[PDB]
Amino acid sequence: MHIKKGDNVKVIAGKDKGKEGKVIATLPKKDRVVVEGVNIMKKHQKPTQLNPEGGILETEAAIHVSNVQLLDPKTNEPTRVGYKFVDGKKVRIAKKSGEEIK
Amino acid sequence: MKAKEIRDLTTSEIEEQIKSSKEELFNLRFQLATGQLEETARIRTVRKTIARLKTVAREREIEQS
Amino acid sequence: EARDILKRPVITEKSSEAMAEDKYTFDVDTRVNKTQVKMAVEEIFNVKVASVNIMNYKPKKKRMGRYQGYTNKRRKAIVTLKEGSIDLF
Amino acid sequence: GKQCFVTGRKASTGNRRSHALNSTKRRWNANLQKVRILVDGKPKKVWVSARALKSGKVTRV
RNA sequence: GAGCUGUAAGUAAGCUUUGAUCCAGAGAUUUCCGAAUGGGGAAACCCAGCAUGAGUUAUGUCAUGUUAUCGAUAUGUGAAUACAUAGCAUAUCAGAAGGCACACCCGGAGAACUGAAACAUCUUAGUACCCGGAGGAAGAGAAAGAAAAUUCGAUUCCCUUAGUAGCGGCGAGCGAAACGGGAAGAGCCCAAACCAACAAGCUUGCUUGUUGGGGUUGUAGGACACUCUAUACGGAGUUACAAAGGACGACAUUAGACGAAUCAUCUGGAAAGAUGAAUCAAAGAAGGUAAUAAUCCUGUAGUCGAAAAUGUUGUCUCUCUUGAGUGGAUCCUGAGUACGACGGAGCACGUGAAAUUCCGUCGGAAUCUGGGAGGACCAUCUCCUAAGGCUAAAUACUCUCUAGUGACCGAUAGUGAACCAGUACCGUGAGGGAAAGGUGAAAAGCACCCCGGAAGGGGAGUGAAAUAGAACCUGAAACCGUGUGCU
RNA sequence: UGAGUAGCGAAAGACGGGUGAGAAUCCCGUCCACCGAUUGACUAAGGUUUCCAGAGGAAGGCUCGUCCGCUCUGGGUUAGUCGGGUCCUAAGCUGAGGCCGACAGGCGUAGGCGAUGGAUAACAGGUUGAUAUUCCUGUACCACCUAUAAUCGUUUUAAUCG
RNA sequence: UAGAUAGAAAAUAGGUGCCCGUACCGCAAACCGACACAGGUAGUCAAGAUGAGAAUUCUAAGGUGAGCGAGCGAACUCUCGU
Ligand SMILES: [Mg+2]
Ligand SMILES: [Mg+2]
Ligand SMILES: [Mg+2]
Ligand SMILES: [Mg+2]
Ligand SMILES: [Mg+2]
Ligand SMILES: [Mg+2]
Ligand SMILES: [Mg+2]
Ligand SMILES: [Mg+2]
Ligand SMILES: [Mg+2]
Ligand SMILES: [Mg+2]
Ligand SMILES: [Mg+2]
Ligand SMILES: [Mg+2]
Ligand SMILES: [Mg+2]
Ligand SMILES: [Mg+2]
Ligand SMILES: [Mg+2]
Ligand SMILES: [Mg+2]
Ligand SMILES: [Mg+2]
Ligand SMILES: [Mg+2]
Ligand SMILES: [Mg+2]
Ligand SMILES: [Mg+2]
Ligand SMILES: [Mg+2]
Ligand SMILES: [Mg+2]
Ligand SMILES: [Mg+2]
Ligand SMILES: [Mg+2]
Ligand SMILES: [Mg+2]
Ligand SMILES: [Mg+2]
Ligand SMILES: [Mg+2]
Ligand SMILES: [Mg+2]
Ligand SMILES: [Mg+2]
Ligand SMILES: [Mg+2]
Ligand SMILES: [Mg+2]
Ligand SMILES: [Mg+2]
Ligand SMILES: [Mg+2]
Ligand SMILES: [Mg+2]
Repeated sequence: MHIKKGDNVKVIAGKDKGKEGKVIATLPKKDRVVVEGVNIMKKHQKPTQLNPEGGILETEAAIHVSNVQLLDPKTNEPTRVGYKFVDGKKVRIAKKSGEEIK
Repeated sequence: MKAKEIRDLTTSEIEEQIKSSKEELFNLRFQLATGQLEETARIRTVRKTIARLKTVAREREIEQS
Repeated sequence: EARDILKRPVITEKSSEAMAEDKYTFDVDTRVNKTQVKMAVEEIFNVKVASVNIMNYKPKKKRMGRYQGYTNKRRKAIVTLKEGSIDLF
Repeated sequence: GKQCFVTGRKASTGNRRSHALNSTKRRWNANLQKVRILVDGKPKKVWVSARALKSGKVTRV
């Protein structure tokens, strides 16, 4: 996927449209990503499980990867990504500024 | 153990390594049966090591011909 | 090939009683004979084997959900030691 | 599996026909005869058709 | 190029930028049954011989290799029976076997219901079924052809001729071909005469046989004699025309890489919708994304890419190889053949006036001044040159793979099978043969409280919705209940 | 719909005490009754885990169910001598070559296979929840192997094998 | 017997001896009958009283009370007694 674990991304679709966060996990086989503070779900946790204390746990649920967009390193605007070859190595380039992302 | 180290080894050394790996695998299976094996991934690791040793030995006895 | 002849020890109430009598129970390769089992035991555990009894167990029907199948057939040997002992633990 | 050893002459199939042109299957068999000839330089009793035997073209020995 | 140890969640233990998983080429391993092949056997099992080896004091036990039958080629031995012929024994062989794509091809053998308003000739039909043999195609094929002019020039296939000419209890029905228009095209090798070498009979005459050369036909050709021409100059080639290779190059297939361009607000759980203003386009195919997206993702147009294997090709190499003319003295030019009679069959053609072609049985030619054909037959004329062989393409089909398409189906449809289906189930067996799809955008799959043994429920909570809570989208009708206005 | 209708598949139960949310139906006890050339004890086919222990009560069980040949979990079958194979053959099957036959294939010799028959060495006791002529105890027997051997033989043999 | 070969072994001691089956039902609720079905299923053992007996009736060894019951005690049907 064009998004990678550790990237700083902007949500462009969903309830959290406009939020920014860090990509903390990816699911390549589902085309999904997990972004901090985004898509919070309240799951009913049984205290009877291996964890003694239970209740309602709040955690990020995965979002479809086409709903997050990389932020331009210079302008901090959402941008699509291209690829260059520098000394035979692929480099991700922001299509708005042309700068290397990572 | 990987194929590069195995290829560094000599044929007699490969045979001895196969013997010791088989003994280790057997001991692991016995521990698993008696319920004393927590590190279950060791079984697969040793099995694949044995497979690699045999693969290299077969390569050598093929290139000899 | 001894380590292939012997597959695993059998740990059950009946097997523990046998162990009290100096009889050790193993699941063995379904193709081997009593003599091969004796030789494998003597090679692996450095004991002297007094005798070997052996028996076969049919595949047993087993169910999981809507899927019907069978367990593997088994060959089980009971090795009576003449000299020495085997520690399975 | 019966045929002339020399020529392969063998039976054929066709129809017996009545005066009302009813048809029934029949065979025409070769006129085979068991004769001793030279096969691979050795005598051997084989089936040979009368026509293959005609005019002494086959040596009986 | 950052995750991964399948469905398939879980837990556990682990792996991975020192490049996992994953994708493609190549290789290694690949138990047992099965043609199954050491022998046996109620498939997936049992029991051996031999050699070598492991182990034991030794036996018992084990490992590896090998041992079926038939065929062919060699070697040895060799009966009745002398000679040697059966036979027997050994060795070699990537020799055969068996399977299937319910297709297409060729061949052996070959129905019936049925139609004829009954039925026998006839039809169904040389169809179905069975059997054998293949091949990627097969079959056919370079005139003993078609014809009747200014003749054409192998075969196959399409159009047309034409439902014509004909066949037919002249009933039902069966039903051409040549010409003309097209696809595709390609031509060749033997037998014989004769020559040389070798071997047997030993006229040790020259007869026979083998090998090589020579030769291939209708405008008659060839041998034979003679005259030119060349020892690969040229020409040809593994698709026939003889048969194996090698080097280099190109292209293609089997993974991949890059790849333009959108923001805002409104509604809403969510925007791709609406509104406003922009942008790309050799890209407005398509799918996905929380509703309907050229510009969010995967892609598309376009361009690039291969360590390795495979395929098709080009050039070199390699291999093979003479090519024409004149003469008419002699010689050759496919025999139990052609053909005839009888009995069948096949020809659109049912025996007919029945040519043309095959089979069984019996009889049985001619030899270039020859022989066959032009639908009985004869004459004349005309066209051919049988009784030997080979041959690509145009044609048939689809188990399969790749990329696509549809005024084709949309869960009683479409495959029997959207789903763990040739399953469950039924049958001794051959064989017959189902039913069964949908939570939600996300599992966020209902913490906690309460009645209950549980099931089940009421709250609470998640969610836009639970009135989406597990065969969980919608939820008709039959049918079953509770309440009630009028009766 | 018929309809809460027909049926609930040969029979003798009663009570007490347990267990349980719940008991005519489960467990234990006493009494009673039934079969007893047998409803008892073995065992060949056939079935194929139904066997044992613990747990369960949706469905199956013609009622009920706390129970079960049901469901879950984990167990259980031990052989030189028992039966079969490493022995034999019968009917029958198969069948190298062979004979026959459009194909397919049929028949058949030698040879094989093939028990329902022939041959063939282990008995008593004890023991578990579940195996026992199989495990254990005691005491046997059969074949083979190795070492030592009273004794006999030592190349026409003469002991020995056959 | 044809053949074979220097060696043979009464005894003593020690050792070796594989594969398959083995559970459970088996006149049955586990087999054949679609059923926890009044049918069918080879062979073996089979005590006492009575008796000719493996008949008869009652018992033993051993097993069993049958997978709907409670009442009532009409017609009618069935099976039985007078
Ligand atoms: Mg046993
Ligand atoms: Mg075999
Ligand atoms: Mg008719
Ligand atoms: Mg009619
Ligand atoms: Mg052809
Ligand atoms: Mg008439
Ligand atoms: Mg002419
Ligand atoms: Mg060629
Ligand atoms: Mg891209
Ligand atoms: Mg794009
Ligand atoms: Mg928008
Ligand atoms: Mg005729
Ligand atoms: Mg004519
Ligand atoms: Mg003629
Ligand atoms: Mg004419
Ligand atoms: Mg062709
Ligand atoms: Mg529907
Ligand atoms: Mg369907
Ligand atoms: Mg269907
Ligand atoms: Mg619904
Ligand atoms: Mg009532
Ligand atoms: Mg009524
Ligand atoms: Mg009534
Ligand atoms: Mg009633
Ligand atoms: Mg009853
Ligand atoms: Mg039980
Ligand atoms: Mg009930
Ligand atoms: Mg044969
Ligand atoms: Mg018997
Ligand atoms: Mg028992
Ligand atoms: Mg038993
Ligand atoms: Mg038993
Ligand atoms: Mg009877
Ligand atoms: Mg009686």
